[PDB]
Amino acid sequence: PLAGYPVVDMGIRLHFGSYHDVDSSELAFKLAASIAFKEGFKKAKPVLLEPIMKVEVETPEENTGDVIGDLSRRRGMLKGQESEVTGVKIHAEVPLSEMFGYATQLRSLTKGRASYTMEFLKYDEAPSNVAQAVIEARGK
Amino acid sequence: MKVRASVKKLCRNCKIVKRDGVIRVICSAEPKHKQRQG
Amino acid sequence: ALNLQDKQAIVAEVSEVAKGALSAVVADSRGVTVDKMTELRKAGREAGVYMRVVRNTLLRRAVEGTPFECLKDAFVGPTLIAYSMEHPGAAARLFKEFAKANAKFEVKAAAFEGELIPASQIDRLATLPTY
Amino acid sequence: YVKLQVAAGMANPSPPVGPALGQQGVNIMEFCKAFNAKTDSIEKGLPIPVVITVYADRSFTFVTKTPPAAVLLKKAAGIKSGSGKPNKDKVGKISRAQLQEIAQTKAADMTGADIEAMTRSIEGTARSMGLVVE
RNA sequence: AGCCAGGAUGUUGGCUUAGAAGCAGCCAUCAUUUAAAGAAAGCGUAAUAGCUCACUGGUCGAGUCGGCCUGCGCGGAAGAU
Ligand SMILES: [Mg+2]
Ligand SMILES: [Mg+2]
Ligand SMILES: [Mg+2]
Ligand SMILES: [Mg+2]
Ligand SMILES: [Mg+2]
Ligand SMILES: [Mg+2]
Ligand SMILES: [Zn+2]
Repeated sequence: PLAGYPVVDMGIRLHFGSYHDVDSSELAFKLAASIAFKEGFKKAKPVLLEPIMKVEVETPEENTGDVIGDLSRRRGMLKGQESEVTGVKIHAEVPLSEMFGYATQLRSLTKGRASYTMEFLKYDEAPSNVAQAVIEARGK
Repeated sequence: MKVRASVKKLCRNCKIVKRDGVIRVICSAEPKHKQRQG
Repeated sequence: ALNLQDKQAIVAEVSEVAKGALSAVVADSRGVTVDKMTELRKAGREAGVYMRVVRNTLLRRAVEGTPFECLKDAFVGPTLIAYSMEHPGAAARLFKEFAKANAKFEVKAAAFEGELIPASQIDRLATLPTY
Repeated sequence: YVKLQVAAGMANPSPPVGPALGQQGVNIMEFCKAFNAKTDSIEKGLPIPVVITVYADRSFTFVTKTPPAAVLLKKAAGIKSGSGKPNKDKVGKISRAQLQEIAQTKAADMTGADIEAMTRSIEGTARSMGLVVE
């Protein structure tokens, strides 16, 4: 009901209802279950889940922290930073909407001699500003 | 620089100086703190 | 409390231990880090040598009325004096050693038998043996 | 010249040792198994601080020191973690004979030879860790 | 005030954190040798590293710092023949 994104992790319990003998169809209860579902959704605390992807960037060591700073600018959390003899490897989980076009930004910070990898990891609740952003655009 | 009526030190490195009857704030650390009473 | 009253206390304490001292060895301390001075300070505790850096004006005032007065000639520059609570004539040997081995400070003077001994003729204190 | 805190029986991982003294030219493997060789005698799982000493020709020596007090204080106290915040909750009570045992363990590190003074320094450090003494 | 040096030891205080190692934050903040030493008043590092400061000894050799009241001034202050 909020935007059009698919609802996930929802448990429904049909405790009570009403049925007319001659006017009760499959579609009548479908419309009835849909009215009730929409009404409950608004009363409940409905939030978006963004996807977060595991990110492993490999960078030269002289410009390590700048990479980390940009990662913190892309609303990402950090789970470690290995420092090999060939270059530093930083691990992260960045939301996909903030992972758009990272390669040109990552190349600008590093003289273009860095590289990275993205793998989808999990879903997680978005902050209020980005949730408010995806609702105005989808709604209108 | 900041040409304004109220000039003051904005950090510990800002110094107040008078050079032609004009109160100036010069800072050796932050060039943003350059002010002039005008 | 009062810095003058702290001086009244520091002067009275550094001269009271000069009462029981046996041989005073004064030296320079500038140019050396902290833990390097504690290599000597542990060496003074085991030999019973009291080591305390006090000001040059304070030192003269304290040692007035004491056999170590002749040392007013050497109380200029940074001053590191050593007293000999026990084992008389032992500070000197330790001092000379550390000086010529790794630092730039020298042994300003010594003070045994209540007379001043110049820097190069202090091997006399080294020759005197612990008894 | 570099200082590390390495596990008693393991110098295998690259990130802790590789970058810090690789630039110095320390032969990783050499220090690894020399370090382990001498730290064999340490109890299992005691993190021990080592001061590595390199010279212009990339060759090196090192000194091993006594484990960090906080690591060594939480083991005697039998507390796996650390006090969340002092002045409110104390996770246990450290013993007095253990403080002097700890004092003679890190005898070389302490500048005071009074031994009792060593205990006070260790006790003061423990107090900041939220423990109380009997 | 300036200049010459130190600015220690436990240690990277304990948590939190990917890292928090004087210097993101919370909770502390106290022992050590001391001349003196903030579990740092700042800069800096992704974290380290690094640079100062507080605090001290020397040199120097005479006044020097912070407020209160008050007199006269300064800036604020750009218009049309
Ligand atoms: Mg921590
Ligand atoms: Mg801290
Ligand atoms: Mg910092
Ligand atoms: Mg006035
Ligand atoms: Mg006016
Ligand atoms: Mg005016
Ligand atoms: Zn400024």
